[PDB]
Amino acid sequence: CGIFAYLNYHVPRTRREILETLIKGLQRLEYRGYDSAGVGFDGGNDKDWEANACKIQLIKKKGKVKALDEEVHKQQDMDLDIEFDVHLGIAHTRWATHGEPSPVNSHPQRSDKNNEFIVIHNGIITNYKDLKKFLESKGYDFESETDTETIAKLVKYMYDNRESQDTSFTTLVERVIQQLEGAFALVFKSVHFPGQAVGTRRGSPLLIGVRSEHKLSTDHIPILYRTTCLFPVEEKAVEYYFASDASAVIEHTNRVIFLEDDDVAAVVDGRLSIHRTLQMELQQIMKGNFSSFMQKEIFEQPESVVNTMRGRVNFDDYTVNLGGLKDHIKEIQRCRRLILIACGTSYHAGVATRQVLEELTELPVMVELASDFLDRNTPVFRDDVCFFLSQSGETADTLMGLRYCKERGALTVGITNTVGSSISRETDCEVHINAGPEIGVASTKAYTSQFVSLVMFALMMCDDRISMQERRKEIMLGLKRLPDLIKEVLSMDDEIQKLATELYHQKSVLIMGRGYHYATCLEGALKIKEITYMHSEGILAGELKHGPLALVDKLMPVIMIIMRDHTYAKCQNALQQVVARQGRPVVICDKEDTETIKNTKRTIKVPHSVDCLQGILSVIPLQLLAFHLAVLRGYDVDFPRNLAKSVTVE
Amino acid sequence: CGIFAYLNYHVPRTRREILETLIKGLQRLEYRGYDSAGVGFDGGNDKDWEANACKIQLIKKKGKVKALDEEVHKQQDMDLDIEFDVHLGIAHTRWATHGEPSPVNSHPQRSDKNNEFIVIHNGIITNYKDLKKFLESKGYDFESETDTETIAKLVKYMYDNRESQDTSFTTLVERVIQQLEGAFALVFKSVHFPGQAVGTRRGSPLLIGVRSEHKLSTDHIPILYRSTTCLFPVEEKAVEYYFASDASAVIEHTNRVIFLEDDDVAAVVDGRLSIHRIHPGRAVQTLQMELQQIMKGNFSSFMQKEIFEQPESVVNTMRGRVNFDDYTVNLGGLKDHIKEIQRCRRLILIACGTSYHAGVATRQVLEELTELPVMVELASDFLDRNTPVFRDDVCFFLSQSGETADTLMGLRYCKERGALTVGITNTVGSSISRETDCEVHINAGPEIGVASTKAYTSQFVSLVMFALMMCDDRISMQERRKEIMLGLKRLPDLIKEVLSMDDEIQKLATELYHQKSVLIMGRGYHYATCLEGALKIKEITYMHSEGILAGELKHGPLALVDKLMPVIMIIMRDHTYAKCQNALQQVVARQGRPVVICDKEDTETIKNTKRTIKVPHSVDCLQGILSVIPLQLLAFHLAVLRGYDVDFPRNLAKSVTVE
Ligand SMILES: O=C[C@H](O)[C@@H](O)[C@H](O)[C@H](O)COP(=O)(O)O
Ligand SMILES: O=C[C@H](O)[C@@H](O)[C@H](O)[C@H](O)COP(=O)(O)O
Ligand SMILES: N[C@@H](CCC(=O)O)C(=O)O
Repeated sequence: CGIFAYLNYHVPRTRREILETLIKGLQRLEYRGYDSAGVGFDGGNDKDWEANACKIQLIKKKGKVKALDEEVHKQQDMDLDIEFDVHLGIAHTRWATHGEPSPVNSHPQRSDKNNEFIVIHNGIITNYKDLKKFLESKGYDFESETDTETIAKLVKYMYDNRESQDTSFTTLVERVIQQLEGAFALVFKSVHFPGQAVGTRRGSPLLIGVRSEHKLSTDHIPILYRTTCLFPVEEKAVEYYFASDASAVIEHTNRVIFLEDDDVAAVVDGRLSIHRTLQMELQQIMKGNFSSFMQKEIFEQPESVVNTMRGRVNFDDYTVNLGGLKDHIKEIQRCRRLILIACGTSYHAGVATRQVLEELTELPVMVELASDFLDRNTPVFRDDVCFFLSQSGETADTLMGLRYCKERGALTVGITNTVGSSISRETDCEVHINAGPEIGVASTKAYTSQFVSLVMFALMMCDDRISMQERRKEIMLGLKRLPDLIKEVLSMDDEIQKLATELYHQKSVLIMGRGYHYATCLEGALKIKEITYMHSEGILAGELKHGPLALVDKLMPVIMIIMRDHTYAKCQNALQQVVARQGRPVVICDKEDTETIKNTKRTIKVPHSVDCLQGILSVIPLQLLAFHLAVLRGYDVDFPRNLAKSVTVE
Repeated sequence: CGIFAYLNYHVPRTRREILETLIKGLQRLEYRGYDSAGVGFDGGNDKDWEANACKIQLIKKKGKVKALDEEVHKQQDMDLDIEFDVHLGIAHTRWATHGEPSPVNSHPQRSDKNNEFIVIHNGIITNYKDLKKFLESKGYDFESETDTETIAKLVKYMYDNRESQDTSFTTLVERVIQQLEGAFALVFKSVHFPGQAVGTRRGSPLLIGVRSEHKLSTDHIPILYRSTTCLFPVEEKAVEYYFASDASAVIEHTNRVIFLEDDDVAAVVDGRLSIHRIHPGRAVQTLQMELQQIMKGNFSSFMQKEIFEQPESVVNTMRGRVNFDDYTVNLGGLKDHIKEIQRCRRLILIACGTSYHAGVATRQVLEELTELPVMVELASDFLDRNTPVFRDDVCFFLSQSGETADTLMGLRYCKERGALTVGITNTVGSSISRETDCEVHINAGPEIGVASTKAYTSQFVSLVMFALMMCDDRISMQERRKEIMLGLKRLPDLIKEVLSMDDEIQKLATELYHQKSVLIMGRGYHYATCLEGALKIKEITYMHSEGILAGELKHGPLALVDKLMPVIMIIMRDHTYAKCQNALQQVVARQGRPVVICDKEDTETIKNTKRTIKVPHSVDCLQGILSVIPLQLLAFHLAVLRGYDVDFPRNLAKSVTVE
């Protein structure tokens, strides 16, 4: 889901400049939800913009944002030339996880057939059914099945029973949130409060951008309780940008005000009051010269790996320092167990580093899927160190596992790629993988950056063990050489594309690996599932003989991973078993693995690295393969079907 | 792959009776798989059996045992009526490793063209290359491409180079095994030791059955190192011995067996059984196994039998352990260790395949009732990572066979680090049941089918019973324990209720008959049900079935759902019900039309879902047993519809080395 609104106060914008700003704001947020979209602006065709704020127009349509961009245009009733000196427009892209992604279920919702109050909502109201029966008995009719409509039909109920003729828009919103349960990030608009916007949040992101050629009256808005507002000093020119993400606002200004839970922001008379510089460059959210975000993010891994280690890894003296842990590493080493909790590819990053964490810490290491971790009420203890891997820092199950472990007194550590996220804030300490914004739905650099981050932690946990000095040096030299080796893998892009032309027509593919490459075959199978829609499955190589090997014949595509580590011989037995079953597999192996290369037709030869880093090099070909397969099948790699990025609700 | 030898000592048997006994023995060993079989016995047609001892006859053939039985009676020079007061016959089914299947590569392997020594072998001699070069340099010509022939040629080399004319058959074999490297189970026969047998093993099962109408000298054979120290009938000579690599070949003649251990050399000399080794001893123990337990009966396949007899195998697993009169649990196998176990700080379950799924299926209740960390590891990955293990860990090893290599090596790994080891096995005398500090035999009866059906559900019940032991002193858990135990009391009848829906499963099998993939989705107690169901359909049906954790759909796998991909969802009445419904709304929202396995009374889902398999409600931590059975049957029926032999093992090892 995504939220974006544009409030231009005494900065004249025509109706086309606003609609093109609402759509352009949703395009920056489309990667969070692309099942439907909508916009809410002022209607009417009066040359005097003042006589139009009493008419709200809603243009909602099913599909991505490009389906709404064309629905907004070529309309016969909306004159796009009216100049508005003061105007508020709200927009929203929706991730329809339930029901149909129809225009009636898309946002902004409405409170009646005349649009007196329209709201855009990100989250879930855990008591909308009770609010739907109370509002229906008073005389309100419902049109949609979404839980957002109960917020629109309720802000009007507080307006129809107010005590004074001029109850501020904040008071109406404050009474609403008091009746809403669960999480929500809202942005209201009403004809009765022209140009006024109200932004409240609870368990969901919501910031407010500001731009103005004049000086701002302060840089610390004081929270109020039922010399106070943020506004231009001498003049009135100001532009606000409500949004649930920082990408929809960086293009216009890098000055935002990250709200907090229960903070009811409100723009009145062009002044921002709360009741109760961004460190990002636009180039980071631009595809550049690549045709897709995913392809850029795969080919930027040489850089993102370097950024993850910047200011943390010194190769002249072989020292590792994660500043985020400087005030806890001592207490972390007196703990007795590591628990890694995450979902999806973040969980695979844990599987990919579990062995080296066990090796260098000598502690038990338990890697848990967040959803199952919660279902079982897993035992947690005060001397447990619990890591929570989340590219977004907002994943529902991972965040709930965090609060679960905090309640039991465990030491909590956040491995995130989003500063200010829930997981990064609520953990005792934090490590920011610093991989840059990830716009593609599939995690590519986030995986390898989480990988490297956990290896760097492992290197801190053994920096006082004489017997492990050489092992640490081996690994750090591998990290020094890792960016260049990633480039070597990317230079085989064309070779991967050719092998993809031999598989795009297949329905299934088994990816097999063990040891350090169990995670590789799991993550590779998830990528091929997510963007290619082929039935790809990861199979632990050691488990073939126990049943799954029966599925292999000359028709079943197979990809195997055979690297030069301590499992090489065992991986050769699995390969011999596959061949005996008439399998003709593609083997990802080391360049110097002459034996494997001679006896196998299709081989992807990757350069050798340290055994505990090879997983980074062996997964990249499967990222590229998934990409090429998706292209061959006519799919879009930046907008896979049936889901979006970051699972923040239930 | 299968060994069987029958030694009748002063128990008269005709040649026909001996050969019928050997053939019958191999028939109990076919269920594993094989490519060739053979027998070795005394030739010659002299009416006096004493003179026929210097003529060993061999009949080996590539094919099934039935073809061998036809070749036995199809011998024009052989008289089947000669009566032998003393005779040793050996038989073998082969699973070719070194050398292609053929008569020459079949066992018994001989030491020369006159059959002075013959040997049947299960396993692989790793150093068969070096040994072959040595014996060839001494003047021994080989005729087969098997590693086994080196054993036959080597024992003759020891005989030819013996120091005294009366060196014992044992001493020769001792010198042979001292040069062998690898795994083996061996039975020797020779004209120079008429009527004598020598059996030895290293890393491969070998047992000895005994029968006599006369009292035996002992039930504990003492080991002899290099009249009161061997096993024999006391007042008379008559006795029968049965060497075998699987008790299934012995149980119809006797239930008194001796399980040999690595490097034991058991010898029968003058009808007396001794056990040599370069007060320790081997016990004569009684097996509770019955011939009926390894027969199909009225069922058309072992897979069908073992699925439909699960009401009975569940009861056997609980027999003598769960008291439904005062609701108590007692696992006698743990009596001398339960106190140390409760002072430990972590449970680790280590297994492969379906045994591993049994750990996943009971992890939550073990966590709930023990309140200890519970870690469930795949044995192969457990070894690759060198997982940290400590002296206060309790490590469980789940293995129907008790011989799985990675699980066994995980056991030895954990023993080296001082952990308390517990075996959950279905095979008396197996490696894991022995080497563990204690065990809990699951008592499900033998599993003859290729896939694990009753073994899974009996392991499931066994770990629940252990969980109930670990909390029998907690006041706050008395209610929960009673609930679980009333569920176990009602479980056999609920399994029958599920088996009565077999017709509903067949209908689903015809709907998936033509399908290439199917996603099986579940969470919580039914995560394991997904993994186990998907493995069964992979193993038995050969279609791409995959178990997906329902909570992980939104993180990528949901992209496979459309109007074409078959989906099976498991939704039960437990604390994860609302979350399972949400996963169902996500699947449907993406044009998915899934089959839902749910509770009988879940009226909401039954109306909103077209096809639903409606299983009866049980305790939440027991539902996995009921909801997996429809998936067992589904795999079975799909296979039948597609013309597959469900009792045929398609999983073959690496190719045969031809050299
Ligand atoms: O390709 C991976 C997907 O993007 C998805 O599997 C993702 O990894 C999880 O949803 C966890 O995301 P977070 O790291 O933000 O928690
Ligand atoms: O369908 C299950 C198969 O029979 C297989 O998965 C089995 O579970 C193990 O591979 C063998 O291990 P154990 O003999 O130790 O159980
Ligand atoms: N390795 C021996 C015996 C194999 C077996 O049957 O266990 C052979 O190939 O003949």
